[PDB]
Amino acid sequence: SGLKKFFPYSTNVLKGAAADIALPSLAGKTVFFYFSASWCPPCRAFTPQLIDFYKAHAEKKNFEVMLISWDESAEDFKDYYAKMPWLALPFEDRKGMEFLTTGFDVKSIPTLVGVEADSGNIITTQARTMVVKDPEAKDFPWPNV
Repeated sequence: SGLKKFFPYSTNVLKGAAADIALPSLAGKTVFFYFSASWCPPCRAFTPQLIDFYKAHAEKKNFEVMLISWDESAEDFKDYYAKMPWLALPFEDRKGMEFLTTGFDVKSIPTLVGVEADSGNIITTQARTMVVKDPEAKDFPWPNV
């Protein structure tokens, strides 16, 4: 399978400032979709915790993080994504955001969902607590069950 079926309306995703990447580039990794917005307090407090985790272990643990934004505007998205070091579904792809939001039944943010890029399978919807609870990534990527 793969990551393709998560993105019905996007081909490339952002990798910072203004570039865009292909899904095959995530081959062999775990990919976290990170549902977040700058208007949400706990999101503003968790983002820095997840950046800390990503710096400590993204390379060793072989994973990538993709921002799936619930921000209210193109400008909010930019300012918030600006601070993050990983990927993002492009803000224009609002319907894409809705497809994963309903797909994983995310009802509140922040939420971080772990998926295997090569099979496309889901690891867990509860990585938000795990980044905090297992900062040393001893049980990463925390198969849900």
